[PDB]
Amino acid sequence: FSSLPSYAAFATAQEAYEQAVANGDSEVVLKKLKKSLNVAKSEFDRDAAMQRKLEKMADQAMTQMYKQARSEDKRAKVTSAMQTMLFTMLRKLDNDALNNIINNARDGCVPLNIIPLTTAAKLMVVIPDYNTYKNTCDGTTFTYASALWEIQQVVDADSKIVQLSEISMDNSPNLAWPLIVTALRAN
Amino acid sequence: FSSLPSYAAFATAQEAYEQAVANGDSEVVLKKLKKSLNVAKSEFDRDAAMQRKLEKMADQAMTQMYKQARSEDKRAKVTSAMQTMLFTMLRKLDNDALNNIINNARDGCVPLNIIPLTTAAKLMVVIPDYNTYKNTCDGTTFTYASALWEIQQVVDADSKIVQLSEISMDNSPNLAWPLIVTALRANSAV
Amino acid sequence: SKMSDVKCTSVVLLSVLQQLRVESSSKLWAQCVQLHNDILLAKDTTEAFEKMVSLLSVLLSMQGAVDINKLCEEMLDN
Amino acid sequence: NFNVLFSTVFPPTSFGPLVRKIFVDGVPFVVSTGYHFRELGVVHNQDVNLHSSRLSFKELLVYAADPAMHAASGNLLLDKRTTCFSVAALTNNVAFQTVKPGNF
RNA sequence: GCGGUAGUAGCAUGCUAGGGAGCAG
RNA sequence: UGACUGCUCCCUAGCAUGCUACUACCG
Repeated sequence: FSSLPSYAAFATAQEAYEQAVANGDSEVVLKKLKKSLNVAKSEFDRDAAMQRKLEKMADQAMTQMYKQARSEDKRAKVTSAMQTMLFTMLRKLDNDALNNIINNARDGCVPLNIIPLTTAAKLMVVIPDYNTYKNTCDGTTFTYASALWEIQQVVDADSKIVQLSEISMDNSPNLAWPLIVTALRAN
Repeated sequence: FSSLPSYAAFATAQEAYEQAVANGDSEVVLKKLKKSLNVAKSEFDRDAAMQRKLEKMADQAMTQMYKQARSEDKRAKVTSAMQTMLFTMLRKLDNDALNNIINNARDGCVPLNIIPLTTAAKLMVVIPDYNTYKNTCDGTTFTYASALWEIQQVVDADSKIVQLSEISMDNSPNLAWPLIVTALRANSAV
Repeated sequence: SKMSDVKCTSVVLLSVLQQLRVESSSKLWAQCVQLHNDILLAKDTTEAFEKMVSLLSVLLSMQGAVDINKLCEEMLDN
Repeated sequence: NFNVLFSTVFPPTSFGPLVRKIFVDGVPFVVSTGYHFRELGVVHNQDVNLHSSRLSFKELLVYAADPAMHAASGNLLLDKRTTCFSVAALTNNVAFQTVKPGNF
């Protein structure tokens, strides 16, 4: 704390008294010098701690306000944060069935109900283009979620039944394409 | 802190004493200066301390009385709210059936569990599944508590209207099953 | 380490599903809660994975909900 | 000990608070002025006034905590989810409450 | 020459009051 | 929508006590 007038006064008094004492002198001069020195020393010493307490208190207050602002900010982006985190962990898991269904949904082939686990029960998906049908459906079997399923019904956007033999490269582009395959889980 | 009653005397004595010191007079005037200034500062000390104590005492008293006033205001508003709630719920007592069953008592006292059982106008039934449904409220009118009730509305756990034509054995697994049935007292109260 | 990862992922997935107002459909919410509670009690790491597939199918079969493709182009899921 | 054994014969709708009608500035109320315990028998209140002027704060507090008015100003309820005795429903809807998962 | 008293500053000790959090039945 | 107890840690404010220090009064 060397930026206060009290420090300047105390330093000048210290220098004057020290020089006078080192020069050598009587008792009355020493007494007068110390009576004029100690008041300035106390004046300096009070502020020397008051300033420190003020500075640390200000630092703590700024810390607390930063923490409050950050918490208020954080509690307002939870949906996006959670979605990003979930997909990061889904990457890190690295499973074949999960990767299969995520890529299928990313290209457009999403399911319509909860995927069953038993050797029975119906599953319905939507196939929006011929390329997805070429990749997944070949023959009369269906490969989805690293499993095997058996096609039993095909329905178009007009809800008319389409037989499996109908679908072909050039024979397809005269149809309502968002097909709906309903299959059951092969053993 | 600058216009205290003793401030004038203290400052005037200090100024006069320091002028005498600056006059370069003998040591007796210096001793008188020192004594007078010492006693002046000593008397200024308590005048500067007691006032500061008193101000803080007064501030504490003001704060306490303000919070007391706020507490009284809150009490008044909660009293008004409770009175309003009681007088609002009073207006649905059906004061003819209640009077009819009160007068039959031999001294005016009746169990509380039989007041809704004999004077209520509406009945609500919660049904877990279809097997329980077909044994309790099958059809459009059923009997319970020695009275006849007729159905008025049926909703599901999601609070959406459900028609009785689709509450069947085949269509049972397609409903949010905690069904709620509402009926009215027939021939009696509503 | 392959089991705690799937349990944490299931917790995050259930939180994401709850954020999308799924509990406004009692049957779907009951099924999701059952699956989530069953995953956390698993002991072997095959049943947990099939239940995880079943639970993720619920989120995937909601068209508007989220953007699978944007959330896959942010140096995220492949 | 004897009351516990003997109370299993009598109907279960005759137990609980006993209510009656009192008048406050000419309007009728319904308040509880006793109890019928399965163990302690019949108990009657000692300070009950039928006709009274406008009531104070503690009387409001006492009358707002009694289940008598709430039960008497509600609908009948028959709940088949549980086997415990049911009294009344305070609203026209049934509330379903869920529990959310944790944060990671 | 020693002690007493009156303010002022720093430090330590135990309570009361307010706020935030953790565990257990 | 958030019960009754018990224990512990952290931060601030006040009170009481003690230690040291600086001036001043008194003998």
